[PDB]
Amino acid sequence: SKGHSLQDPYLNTLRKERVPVSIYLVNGIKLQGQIESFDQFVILLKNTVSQMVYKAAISTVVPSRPVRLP
Amino acid sequence: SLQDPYLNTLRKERVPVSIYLVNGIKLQGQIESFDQFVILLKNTVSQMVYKAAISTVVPSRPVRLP
Amino acid sequence: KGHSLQDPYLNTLRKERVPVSIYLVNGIKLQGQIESFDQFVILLKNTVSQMVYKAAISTVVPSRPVRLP
Amino acid sequence: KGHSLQDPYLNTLRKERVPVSIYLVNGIKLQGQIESFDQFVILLKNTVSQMVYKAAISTVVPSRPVRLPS
Amino acid sequence: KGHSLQDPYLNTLRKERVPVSIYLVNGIKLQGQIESFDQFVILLKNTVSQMVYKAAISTVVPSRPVRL
Amino acid sequence: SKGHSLQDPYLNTLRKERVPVSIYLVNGIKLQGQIESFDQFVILLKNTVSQMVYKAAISTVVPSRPVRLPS
Ligand SMILES: [Zn+2]
Ligand SMILES: [Zn+2]
Ligand SMILES: [Zn+2]
Ligand SMILES: [Zn+2]
Ligand SMILES: [Zn+2]
Ligand SMILES: [Zn+2]
Ligand SMILES: [Zn+2]
Ligand SMILES: [Zn+2]
Repeated sequence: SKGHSLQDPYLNTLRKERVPVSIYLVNGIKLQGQIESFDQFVILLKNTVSQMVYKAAISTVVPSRPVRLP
Repeated sequence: SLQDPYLNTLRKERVPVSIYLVNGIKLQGQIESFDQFVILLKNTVSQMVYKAAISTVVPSRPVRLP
Repeated sequence: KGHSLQDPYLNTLRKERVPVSIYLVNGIKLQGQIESFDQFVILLKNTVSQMVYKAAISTVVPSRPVRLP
Repeated sequence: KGHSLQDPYLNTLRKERVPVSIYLVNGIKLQGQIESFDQFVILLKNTVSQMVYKAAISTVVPSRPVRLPS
Repeated sequence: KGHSLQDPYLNTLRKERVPVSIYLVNGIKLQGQIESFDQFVILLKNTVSQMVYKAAISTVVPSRPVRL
Repeated sequence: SKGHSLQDPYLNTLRKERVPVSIYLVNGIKLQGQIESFDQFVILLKNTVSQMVYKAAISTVVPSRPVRLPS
């Protein structure tokens, strides 16, 4: 296992399938919404209010319903 | 990147944003300028922010990238 | 030299479905099984599955002895 | 855009011996003048001089406005 | 080089099987013996082996003095 | 402006002249001792006794007395 071989498809699936996710920050704050876009550094989280999240600040990404990866 | 168009949009359009630090602290103002590692946030006081200490950037209003 | 320990270790936990505790850098403790992982993240399965960034992990503690191949 | 903003800013602050406050990621506030810097550290001069790792800095806040050109 | 200090330091602790304290950036204190290590993690053996990410480590403190 | 052009001379100086220093960690903690050595990633802090410190965990290094740098 190497590179983003898991992260990319995982996030890309949450995105393509517009899955409601909770994103827990290292500082203990919880964000919620849908992944609109992402790259090596950040994730765009769309909600009542959209926002750009730095991945280096993310602890865990918890999908609201189970997700199967290709 | 997603980061560059995003921030440059906020800059160009002078969008009021809230930057939450990696320690919970919130900063408010406008993205005056930025490079790969820092952002200049202009308010009644202008200040340089290290991206590495940012958790999330939240625009006051919705924005769209071309 | 960076992978020679980490990957065999994570893979072994994965292959043998060993229950692990994953302590986060903010002091929170997660539990489950290592379903998959790459260079940057780990997929942890419990009743509720979740993706964990390695950069937020301090330590990984298996529920029982794990021998490296 | 690389250091295009960071170098000029820091170099300007150093050149003009501008008083600054440096807030660390842990909320701690340092104060004094930027005497020098490299890719990783800043030398902050005051009654006590000290070497600050950039990785530990949240924000750098000048005591007065600065003109952008290095 | 890249590791001219870190490697010999950790290797010596691994060889002499010296009991060490590993303080994490978040305060917590781990204890045991360095069983093995690579560039990014340390395997710390106590009641059972735990893998410690180097990025989360503040300081490594041996129970007794060590010569490089 | 590039590399450890400042970090190395400074750290090398503290080591050469065996200056007592305080090293404040990102978590607030404060370590004291003398810089015995360092490389790209860590600093060896000689006290009673020697402690390896990750640079990634350090916020600031404060010498006990003023320190001049070469040229
Ligand atoms: Zn890998
Ligand atoms: Zn990716
Ligand atoms: Zn860019
Ligand atoms: Zn627009
Ligand atoms: Zn086994
Ligand atoms: Zn090495
Ligand atoms: Zn530069
Ligand atoms: Zn160096």
